[PDB]
Amino acid sequence: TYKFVNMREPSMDMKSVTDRAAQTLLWTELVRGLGMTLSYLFREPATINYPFEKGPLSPRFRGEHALRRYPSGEERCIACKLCEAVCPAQAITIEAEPRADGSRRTTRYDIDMTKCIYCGFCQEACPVDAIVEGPNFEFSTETHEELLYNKEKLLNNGDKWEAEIAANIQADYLYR
Amino acid sequence: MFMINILSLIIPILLAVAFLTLVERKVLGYMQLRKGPNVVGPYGLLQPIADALKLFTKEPLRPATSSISMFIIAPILALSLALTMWVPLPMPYPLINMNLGVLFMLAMSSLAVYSILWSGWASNSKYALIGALRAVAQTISYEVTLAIILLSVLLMNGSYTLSTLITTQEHIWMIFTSWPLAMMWFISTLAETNRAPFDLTEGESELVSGFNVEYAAGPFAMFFMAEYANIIMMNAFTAILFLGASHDPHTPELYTINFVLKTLALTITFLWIRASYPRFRYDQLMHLLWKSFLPLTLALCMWHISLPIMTASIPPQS
Amino acid sequence: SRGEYVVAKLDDLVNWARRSSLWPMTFGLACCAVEMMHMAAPRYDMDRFGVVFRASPRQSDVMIVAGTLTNKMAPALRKVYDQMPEPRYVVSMGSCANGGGYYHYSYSVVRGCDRIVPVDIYVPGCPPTAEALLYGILQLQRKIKREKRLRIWYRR
Amino acid sequence: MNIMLTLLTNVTLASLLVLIAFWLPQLNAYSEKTSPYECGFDPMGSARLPFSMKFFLVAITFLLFDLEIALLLPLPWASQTNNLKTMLTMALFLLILLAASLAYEWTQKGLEWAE
Amino acid sequence: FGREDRFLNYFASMRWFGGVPLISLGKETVKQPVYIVDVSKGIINAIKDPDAKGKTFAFVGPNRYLLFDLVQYIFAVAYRPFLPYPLPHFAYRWVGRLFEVSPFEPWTTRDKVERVHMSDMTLPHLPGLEDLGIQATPLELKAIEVLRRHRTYRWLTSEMEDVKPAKTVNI
Amino acid sequence: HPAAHGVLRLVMELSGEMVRKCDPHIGLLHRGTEKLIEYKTYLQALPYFDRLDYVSMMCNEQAYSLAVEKLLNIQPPPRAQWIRVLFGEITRLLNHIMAVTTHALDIGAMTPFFWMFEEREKMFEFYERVSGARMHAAYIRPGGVHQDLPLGLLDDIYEFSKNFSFRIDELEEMLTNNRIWRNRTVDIGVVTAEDALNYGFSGVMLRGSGIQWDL
Amino acid sequence: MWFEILPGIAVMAACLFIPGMATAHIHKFTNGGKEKRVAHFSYQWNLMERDRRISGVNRYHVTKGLENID
Amino acid sequence: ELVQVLRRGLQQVSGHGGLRGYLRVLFRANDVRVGTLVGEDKYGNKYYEDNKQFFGRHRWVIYTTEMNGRDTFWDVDGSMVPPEWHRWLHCMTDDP
Ligand SMILES: CCCCCCCCCCCCCCCCC[C@@H](O)O[C@H](CO[C@H](O)CCCCCCCCCCCCCCC)COP(=O)(O)OCC[N+](C)(C)C
Ligand SMILES: CCCCCCCCCCCCCCCCC[C@@H](O)O[C@H](CO[C@H](O)CCCCCCCCCCCCCCC)COP(=O)(O)OCC[N+](C)(C)C
Ligand SMILES: CCCCCCCC/C=C\CCCCCCCC(=O)O[C@H](COC(=O)CCCCCCC/C=C/CCCCCCCC)COP(=O)(O)OCCN
Ligand SMILES: COC1=C(OC)C(=O)C(CC=C(C)C)=C(C)C1=O
Ligand SMILES: COC1=C(OC)C(=O)C(CC=C(C)C)=C(C)C1=O
Ligand code: SF4
Ligand code: SF4
Ligand code: SF4
Repeated sequence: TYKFVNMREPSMDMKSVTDRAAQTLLWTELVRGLGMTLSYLFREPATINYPFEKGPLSPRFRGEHALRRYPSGEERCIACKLCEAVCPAQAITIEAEPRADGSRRTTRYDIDMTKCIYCGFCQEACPVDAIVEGPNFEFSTETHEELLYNKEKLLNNGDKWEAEIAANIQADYLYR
Repeated sequence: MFMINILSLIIPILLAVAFLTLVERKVLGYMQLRKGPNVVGPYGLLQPIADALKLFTKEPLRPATSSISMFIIAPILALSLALTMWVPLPMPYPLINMNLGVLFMLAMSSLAVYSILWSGWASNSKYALIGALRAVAQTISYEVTLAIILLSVLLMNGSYTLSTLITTQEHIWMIFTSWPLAMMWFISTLAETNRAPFDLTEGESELVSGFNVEYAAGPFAMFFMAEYANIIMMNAFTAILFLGASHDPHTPELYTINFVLKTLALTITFLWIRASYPRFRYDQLMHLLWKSFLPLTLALCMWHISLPIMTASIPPQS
Repeated sequence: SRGEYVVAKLDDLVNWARRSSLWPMTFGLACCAVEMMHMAAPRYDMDRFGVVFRASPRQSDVMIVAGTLTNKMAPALRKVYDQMPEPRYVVSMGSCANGGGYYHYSYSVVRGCDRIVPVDIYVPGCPPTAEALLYGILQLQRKIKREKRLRIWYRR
Repeated sequence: MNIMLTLLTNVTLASLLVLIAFWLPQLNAYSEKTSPYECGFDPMGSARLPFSMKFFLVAITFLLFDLEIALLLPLPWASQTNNLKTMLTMALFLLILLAASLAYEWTQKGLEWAE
Repeated sequence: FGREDRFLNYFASMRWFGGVPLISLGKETVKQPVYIVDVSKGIINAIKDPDAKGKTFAFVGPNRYLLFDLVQYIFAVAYRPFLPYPLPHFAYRWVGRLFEVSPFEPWTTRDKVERVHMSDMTLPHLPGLEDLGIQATPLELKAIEVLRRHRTYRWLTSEMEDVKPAKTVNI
Repeated sequence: HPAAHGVLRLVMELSGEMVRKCDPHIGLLHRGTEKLIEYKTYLQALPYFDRLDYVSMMCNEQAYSLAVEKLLNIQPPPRAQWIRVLFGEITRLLNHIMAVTTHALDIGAMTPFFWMFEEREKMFEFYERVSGARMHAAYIRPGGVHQDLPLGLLDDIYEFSKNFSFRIDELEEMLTNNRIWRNRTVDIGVVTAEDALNYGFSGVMLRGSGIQWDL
Repeated sequence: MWFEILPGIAVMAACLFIPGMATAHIHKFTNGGKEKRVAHFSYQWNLMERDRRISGVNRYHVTKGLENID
Repeated sequence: ELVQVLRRGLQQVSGHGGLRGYLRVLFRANDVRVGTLVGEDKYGNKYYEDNKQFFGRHRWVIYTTEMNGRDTFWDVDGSMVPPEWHRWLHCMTDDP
């Protein structure tokens, strides 16, 4: 099923011919375009007052990464390296060894944020919800080296944003 | 005392140009569902000052391949000519009273094109050259018909003196007698000031910055000021020529207020037109001005020569 | 001292004028330029901050590297950076311009635009949201508020 | 005298603006910065090479049509003569001749640009 | 001498005035300029050389030039008209003093005039660039990269082997 | 160049302003995507298709997912396919807004761009609510879709759709009957049906010449 | 909004008011307060010159009425 | 109905505590709308809502003048919002 976009034929009577002559000589369609711009002039604009007003986001939004803890304070990450395996940009570097108490924990957990594509695959792959993309998106830096995160930076981000990260997870885990 | 008058003319015009930049930005923003400048200063009232201070504290570049003398002369000519074209305008009294004011505006405006011509040539770059030849073509398009329209309109004034236009329209606006000529004159002034839809010389989508692409900082700023002063001046000329304010010799302030309101309305119409339309192709502008405007202008010139004689309505002051 | 006060006030005035009138080049490379356009769109209206795109490098103050920089493109980017009159600023937008991103290990991609030009601000994301780019622009403004050119000249 | 003073004042103000623009800011000129702009790549030829004019015929016609403007400008004063029948015949004769020249060039494809 | 140098560039700047004022017409001054990259490489090599602990080096170019010939060559490479005229030492010193009052970087100083018209010492008892593995670059191979910026548009494309190297007072 | 639509070195041969030859130089955005894909798993290669055509992301995801599903001999569930077609049509609207408004901007009409990019912003909000990312969601996957819709998304999609036609009408009032627009567009870049077929054209580039084809 | 565009328009209007009012006031101040004379033709210039000669203060604006003819 | 708009403007002036507060909120935030106070941070940020505005302008924050160590009378940024108010302010939840 198809339709034509430009397959019409104008009328050839005196009335319509004079109508088209008046359109040519008196600029009616140009007046209509001016009228549309004038109409837009008197509407309320769509601009928000950033940074005092913010754009709407959702609980699924993918932001700056963080490492999470159990309610007791023990880390969730167990150095399974699934996030490192699945990362499409090879942005995660991990080293691990038995902790002094025998726990399976990391000694290196680095994310190159200038390599990351922010796809969120790492948090899907994680089996204990240790690595997440948190809601923060305002973390521009003045140097390149400030965007190469190590384990201390990610743990600090987790401790800093947990109050919001946990609420965001509570709102979406039933879709996961 | 005369130098005080020159300064009282030229400084407020520059301030009006500076704030016309902001007014244009805000009008375009609100016609585009946004706001425009509203941060630096209450309602963007300090934005023009910031723009000027940023431009005049920025490094000016002299191109390696460019002719330096013409490269520097062109913006000086532009700004000085834009300032000079204001002195014969009666508001209701002119700064310089001439017998032939209209011919003075014609000559000075036709001299103003050499600013673009020489800046584009002296830049010695390809986009600047293309802008300059577009300027040549645009002048060839609009000049003859502009002059004939002026003659046809002034055939009811009786002279070329700008102040006589006030007494000619003492009872009725001249737009009720020559509205087709008013329409053609309005389009001609849009083309003469390189304004959309006839902003061919800059050609932003097509030619990057066009004729002034090489220019930066303070020299660049002078070109912008000259163009906007020309906008305001041409709209003031149109208001005087077609919408004549009534002048009380014991209260010129009323005339000044009314005339300023009319020219502001015409300038806002210029901004509206820019916000509303796409750009012409520069051969299409020449075809419009030579195949549609020119024959009608010749016919209307014949009509406006004949009409005062037929009706015994010839103006005074041979 | 009187001279210190005068140079401090003049530095404040010049810095305010520079940061309130920031004209970026009309220049984009890849995906990130779509978010740049959305930052120019009505909802965010970068023009309301005094930020106006200008096509010519001679009339631009900031370069936003928005997209992947390839080896074929690097000389052109460097060339249009050199033709910007000073003072000039560079903002690196997106993972690709920051350090290569998804194409960091390719044979034809520059691993970060900061190998070619000096960078003032790095905006993370793939792509960063228009709000994040606005945050980075305002951060660059705050950085311009902090420079001491006339005070350092006076201290010489 | 007044117009000469006005011209001098305007030219002086523009010149002073140029002088301030060139002597106030800090200049850092080097060869790459001052090279010609062609969208980031070096130009092939020179900008001083011949640039074809496709509307050359219309430009010559502009020279002739411009001089008929000088013939028509004194018309406001010519309307004050006693023999209005001779003057009106001559004003229309000139304008008809000018319309005939436009009609001739139009029909001979003189207004079309060269390809 | 180099792209950002105050040597070759300094001479080029003098053309705006008209003539080039030289003390004794530059016929009693001998210069041995050295390329910037040679100096930087020599410093880098002295860092990596274990024998250069307490040594003292003299980095000089391969050729010695009279000041008149050096300035004539500089003006020839930039394709500018060369107008040398002799200025007495006191007059030049007076001129230098006037320029010095600039609160910004002075165009010239009394000290600059003194050092410009002073012959370069010969210290054959000190080790040089060649003792760090560096073959010094002559001015005739690197002058164009500094002086092409000082040409007009008419001479911008002229090649390096066109400007006929100057005479060196060697040995 | 503002009208270069990104990174294009179009070397042009001109007599006056007439064009004698166009020589498009490309590769200024060649990132070596196909080799990189050769170094990843099928799930890992999926985000590359977002960044191929960054104005139509989910459509590229759908094409790649259909190819992988065909090679796997599996079938997505019906709800996944309905979601895929819904978001493919939303993506088509996004792409057509971009194309038309930027074409008008090149030609010199700036206002419709601003009018329509607000609708683009709302559709970006739909993208983010379904996937967490405004433009490179990576939602459509070879087995279906990554996640189900949130509980109130269909209502907002309906609210957007019941009003989008008036925005289209305003754009049309600005452009369709304008004589300047018609002067700049009518009889420009005419291509015959046979030449379009031979040169390998597709989509609107075929349909504008009368060819009745649509996949 | 649209009424926030108004302050810029008001500033422009105030700027554009200045030339006309300043010219009118300066004309009045330098011509005895009575609207500076216009001389488009030689006859008006001759009248102005005659006025200047009989004023006695070398200024055309000062006017001698019936009290100057005894 | 013009008088209604003018009176609305005068009550906007009055609702910011007078001319001083009106000018402070006009020069700090470039906005003089009056909303309903939702709560206050321990850092000094205040939060307002006005459901009659369209989506995106119905919530906002007036930033504090002094955070940990720096004077933020003029220099403010979105990163001064704590995570809980961050979640409320970006409309990721309905509950403050
Ligand atoms: C005579 C002609 C030549 C000289 C022309 C001079 C033009 C007049 C100068 C204009 C003065 C106005 C500039 C000051 C307005 C700034 C307003 C205020 O906000 O500035 C604050 C403080 O301002 C600066 O600290 C100091 C600015 C002024 C410096 C001292 C004034 C010097 C005047 C001297 C004039 C003499 C000129 C030289 C003559 C040769 C910083 O806030 P800001 O970051 O913006 O906004 C944050 C954005 N928010 C609000 C949305 C969150
Ligand atoms: C709006 C239009 C009207 C406004 C009215 C004012 C117009 C002002 C005039 C236009 C010039 C404004 C520029 C202001 C900056 C100064 C520029 C120059 O004159 O200063 C130096 C001039 O000095 C010279 O270099 C040498 C010093 C003085 C030369 C000696 C000549 C003999 C004079 C006698 C001095 C003895 C004491 C003086 C008191 C009696 C040049 O230094 P230079 O680095 O190159 O140029 C860059 C300037 N930077 C550093 C700010 C970026
Ligand atoms: C009783 C005796 C009376 C004698 C007769 C008097 C009545 C005569 C009635 C006819 C007068 C008509 C005058 C109109 C002049 C131009 C008409 C025209 O045809 O021009 C258009 C072109 O005109 C335009 O389109 C304008 C282009 C630029 C548009 C820019 C924005 C539009 C302007 C907005 C409103 C302007 C208001 C003007 C007056 C302002 C106040 C001074 C032709 O172009 P095409 O349609 O492509 O066809 C030509 C080849 N077939
Ligand atoms: C209207 O002003 C603007 C431009 O100038 C024509 C642009 O180029 C752009 C960039 C988009 C084009 C296609 C380069 C934007 C976003 C814009 O707002
Ligand atoms: C969608 O197509 C694109 C353009 O046309 C609208 C662009 O202008 C640009 C870049 C230029 C502007 C300044 C965004 C890019 C990267 C692009 O992808
Ligand atoms: S979001 Fe994607 S690219 Fe970034 S670290 Fe996680 S898996 Fe790697
Ligand atoms: S963050 Fe999660 S997926 Fe990655 S190593 Fe730790 S437990 Fe495994
Ligand atoms: S960083 Fe991501 S969004 Fe930006 S250009 Fe690269 S792939 Fe595209």
